[PDB]
Amino acid sequence: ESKEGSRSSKAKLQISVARSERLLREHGGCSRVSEGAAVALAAAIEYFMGEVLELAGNAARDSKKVRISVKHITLAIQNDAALFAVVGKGVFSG
Amino acid sequence: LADHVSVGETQIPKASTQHLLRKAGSLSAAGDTEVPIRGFVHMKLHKLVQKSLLAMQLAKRKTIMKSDVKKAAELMHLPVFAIPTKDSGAKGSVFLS
Amino acid sequence: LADHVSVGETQIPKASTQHLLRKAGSLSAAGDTEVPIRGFVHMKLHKLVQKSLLAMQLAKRKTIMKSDVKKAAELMHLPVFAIPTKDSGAKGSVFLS
Amino acid sequence: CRQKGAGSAGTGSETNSQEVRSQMRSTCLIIPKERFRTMAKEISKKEGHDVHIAEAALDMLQVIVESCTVRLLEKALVITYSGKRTRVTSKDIETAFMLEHG
Amino acid sequence: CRQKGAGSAGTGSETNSQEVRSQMRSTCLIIPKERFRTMAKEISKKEGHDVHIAEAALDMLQVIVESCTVRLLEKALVITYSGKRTRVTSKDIETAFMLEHG
Amino acid sequence: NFRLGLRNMLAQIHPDISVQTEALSELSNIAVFLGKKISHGAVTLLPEGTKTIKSSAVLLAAGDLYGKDLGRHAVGEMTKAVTRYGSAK
DNA sequence: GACAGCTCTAGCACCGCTTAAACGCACGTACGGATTCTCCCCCGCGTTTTAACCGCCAAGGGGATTACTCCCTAGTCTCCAGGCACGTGTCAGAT
DNA sequence: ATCTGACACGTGCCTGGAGACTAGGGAGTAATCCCCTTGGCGGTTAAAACGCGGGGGAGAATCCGTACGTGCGTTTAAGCGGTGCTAGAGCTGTC
Repeated sequence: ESKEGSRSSKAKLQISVARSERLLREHGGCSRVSEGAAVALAAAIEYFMGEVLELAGNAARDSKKVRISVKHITLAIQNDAALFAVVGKGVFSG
Repeated sequence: LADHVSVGETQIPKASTQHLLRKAGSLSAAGDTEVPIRGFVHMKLHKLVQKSLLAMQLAKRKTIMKSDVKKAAELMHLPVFAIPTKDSGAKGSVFLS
Repeated sequence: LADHVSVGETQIPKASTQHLLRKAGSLSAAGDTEVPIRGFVHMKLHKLVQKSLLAMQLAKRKTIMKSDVKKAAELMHLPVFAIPTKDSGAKGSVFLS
Repeated sequence: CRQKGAGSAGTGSETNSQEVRSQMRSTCLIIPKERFRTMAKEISKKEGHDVHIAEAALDMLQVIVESCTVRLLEKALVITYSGKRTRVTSKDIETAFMLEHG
Repeated sequence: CRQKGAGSAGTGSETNSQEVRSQMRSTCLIIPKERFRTMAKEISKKEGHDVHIAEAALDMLQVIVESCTVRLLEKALVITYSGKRTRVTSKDIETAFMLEHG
Repeated sequence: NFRLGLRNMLAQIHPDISVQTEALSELSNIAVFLGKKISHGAVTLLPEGTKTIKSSAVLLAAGDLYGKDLGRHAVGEMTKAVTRYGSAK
């Protein structure tokens, strides 16, 4: 019961809950999606992209550059053994 | 790989085959390495086009768009984070040569 | 693999690790082969149980049945065709020892 | 191998060269059930106490494990023969596992 | 590499040792765009005659091929280094392909 | 896509660091594919009897995909976000 | 969803020109193959300890099953403002 | 030092995003039946671990032919760029 803001502002999340619910509901997995699953999915994406952005920013700062590029995002992934296992099968742009 | 190359078709140039080994960190390359390299690039493009063409046939189109390749990429259970938008080609992009 | 085996917990007997090699067709096995083989099975069992526990926990049960492991098996994109039934292990089966 | 019914190829301190020929003719699992049940309950006990394991779930857990373990050891044998060697060493299995996860 | 405004980071002719460090710093693809389009239309001619290929589709097709080829060769380098050799041969690449598909 | 959400996170963490436009599109495609893997994991872990996805389904799906230290810290952040949302409805 | 028709973004082609780049060739040096020798450790066989597995037993813990109750979420209507495209300044970074 | 053109910024808006009943279904809870799981005990006894000569595989050292790094020049074609054309995507409106 707080009408001053959106779903992301109510949960204090920067990832939009409405877009994360659209991914979950329109994935063709199930007929019904609860309200709590939408907030939980947005928080899971938000925490670990904060992990990637923290490692990419430190990698970019160590390279004396103020703009995060593709190579800085790539170099941050294999520098963390736990992060690399999630997206090891992904194509990191050549 | 071994016999996926056929005489009569355009193939990857020999110096481009050696540059693939340099990006993998290989310090020395054999002279017979150009044959499995040319086969594997030819095999992966044959696999990618074949999946993408039947994605085009079902949608009743005649041009392979970026959505048909993307659906062909996820059909092999291979996630692709390189999605070329209209802003591609800017500076040091991953889609350039 | 190398450090997935720990003292204090039960592991595969030494002779059964050599039997796993002979099923693969190896003729000669080194003396320090038991440690990686014990590590891989203990890793694969730890992977399978961890997926199976959460499937059981979410269904509010307390016993890991055949449906929980089946959801655990194909969650790792591994198709399994040896699904046991009530007639399993009859004369010579894929489930006997 | 030690259970009832059938599935055993050959016994009696059978030699190593004959063991490869015999093991391709059998169909039973080669890890004991009691040691596998003790192993399976021990992994669960570290994370959740008082977990019962079904008998049908035990058989299908063991079938997946050996099929992944034998598949790794077949890949380890290829690297051993690629190095012009006939003896599988510790480094060959580590290389075989590294080539698919890493 | 030959595309305008690309981060090639290579300066003309280089030695083999300097080519490894230069290629680890660049981000551009290393197959020319014209010959990749020629190959892309040629294979599609065997199934569907007169099929146009979009420029956006060509970039995504080339990126997938580059990442899959480099991943195979990094795996092919491991087999070469496991055999106490420093020269990647044709057998090493075919072994690396066979260890994942076959 | 998650372009604006991921840009606002970078301002909170590193106030003096910007992001390439091409890098932002790749980070957005990570977010979509991370959403797909968790949601597909949550559908798999559901029993055959149940048909809806609750918060407990996404919590256990994140634990399976994310190993060791990341998985334990995931559940703490997800639960704290749900309880904050459950009191400010 | 198939079909028809109008609109217009974009893919093909080509010519000029450039020019970075690929191919070929001669020189030379490092390296994998061949050979011999030696070490050491693993297969083969005998013995002994030990634990996996039969049958068969029993108690009982929790999986199915059914019935009741009620939490909430797809659906429909209404309202609104926030992110996205278009266009433009200007400074981060390559040279 | 000097571009430059890609990113940050300002504007229009309309379609995404949020708020308020509704009710019907699916989730949760509780009692009850009994199926299947744990524990184990006598005995087996086949398999597992242990120990001891003995030979074959791996490692080390030496030698060398030949296949690959490497300058150098010649040769071929990839790409800017601009142009123009038009095949064909996108969207609308039935039925």
